Amino acid sequence: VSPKTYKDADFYVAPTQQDVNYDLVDDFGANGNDTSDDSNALQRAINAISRKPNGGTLLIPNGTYHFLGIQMKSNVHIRVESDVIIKPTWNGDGKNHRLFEVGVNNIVRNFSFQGLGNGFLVDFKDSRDKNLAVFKLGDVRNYKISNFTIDDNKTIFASILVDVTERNGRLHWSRNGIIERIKQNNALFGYGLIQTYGADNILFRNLHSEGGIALRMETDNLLMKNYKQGGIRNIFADNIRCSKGLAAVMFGPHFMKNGDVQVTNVSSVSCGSAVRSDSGFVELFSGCAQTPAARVTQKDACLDKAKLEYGIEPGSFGTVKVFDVTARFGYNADLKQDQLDYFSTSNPMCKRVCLPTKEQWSKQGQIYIGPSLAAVIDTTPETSKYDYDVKTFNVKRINFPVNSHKTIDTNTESSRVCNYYGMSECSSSRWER
Ligand SMILES: [Ca+2]
Ligand SMILES: [Ca+2]
Ligand SMILES: [Ca+2]
Ligand SMILES: [Cl-]
Ligand code: NA
Ligand code: NA
Ligand code: NA
Repeated sequence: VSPKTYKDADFYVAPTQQDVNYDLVDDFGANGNDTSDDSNALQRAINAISRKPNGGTLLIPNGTYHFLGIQMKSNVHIRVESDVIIKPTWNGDGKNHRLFEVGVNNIVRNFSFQGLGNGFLVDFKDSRDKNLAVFKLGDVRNYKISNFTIDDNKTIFASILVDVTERNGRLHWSRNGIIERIKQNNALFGYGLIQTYGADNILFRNLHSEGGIALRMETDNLLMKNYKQGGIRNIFADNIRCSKGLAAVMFGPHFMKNGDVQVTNVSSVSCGSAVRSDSGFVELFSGCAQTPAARVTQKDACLDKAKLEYGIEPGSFGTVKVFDVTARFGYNADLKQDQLDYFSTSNPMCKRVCLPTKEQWSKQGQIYIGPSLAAVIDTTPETSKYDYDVKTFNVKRINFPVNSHKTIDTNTESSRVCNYYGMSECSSSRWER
């Protein structure tokens, strides 16, 4: 097969006329030379621009700014100078925080946030806040988020949450947008750059995450389960990359029935795999039940009962095709404990696999650092009425050791060769990167 084509205008349409062009510092008094909060200045700028019928552009000039909980609005187009550094303003309330919210508490249409030149920096390195996301998207359409680097510090939450929001008794989420040219450094394994919950017609392009997963299409927001609304459809991705992480692209529908997704040009360097697909599954709340929340065993006799009794069923994806996948072998990939047994073929002595210390990660066993395992991991139940397929084309591996796996699936044999809790401890340098 040949990938479907598209043009940027199929996702985002830029304004052709605007009413104003403001500067955050000169027009709204923000200060990029101190360490004080600039949120109000930015919010006033956004509000002022959105009040104009044809909106306008806001320039965030070179300097260091502190923002938190900014509410984006319609017809606001933010451009950021190339030497800008954006840091999260300290908030000790202990709640989940985001630098920018788009359509979470309102309706946003025609919005863009783009770095000029080679992009700017969002820096979390000096933040005492571990619950940080850069963008949380909700009811927003016709948008573009582009060009910046995120210096993470293994914070909780993916940097860009393509989420759902509740309003008037139902869920709302984004449609028609482009999220591109973003690099994330030092992400926590359980997160990464993008996590998608609800989305329609979004283009993800030139995204790279060091650690975790770059494009995590793991649709598991509880709200979507309760409302039976959400999921992603007609998603396009191009040039998605992973380094020292789990995977560049991952599919994990959980309980949600998602639509079509096309991905082209996926590359990984020292990641668990380049592409990873997890089986959809069902969970019951208080050989059909797993060790408990209680996940339902992957058996069509038990699942047929699940759909009958609870009406729920394992999530899935529609037509999914991933073209041009390249996985380059490395020794610093993020690995899950249930993947370690796959070293039985190429690494029987489990060499180069480290277990992070309690200081590095309290829940020992949730993450390991070691050699890449494959180009593609697909744990979807091939022999099941409840299954979806992620078709891969032109998959290639580089520098993998002899007898390593290319594609790990449900038929792949494995055996325990690693000492789960007694293996070598990860050095600080290796964990901290
Ligand atoms: Ca300031
Ligand atoms: Ca720059
Ligand atoms: Ca399958
Ligand atoms: Cl997340
Ligand atoms: Na001005
Ligand atoms: Na300037
Ligand atoms: Na985060």
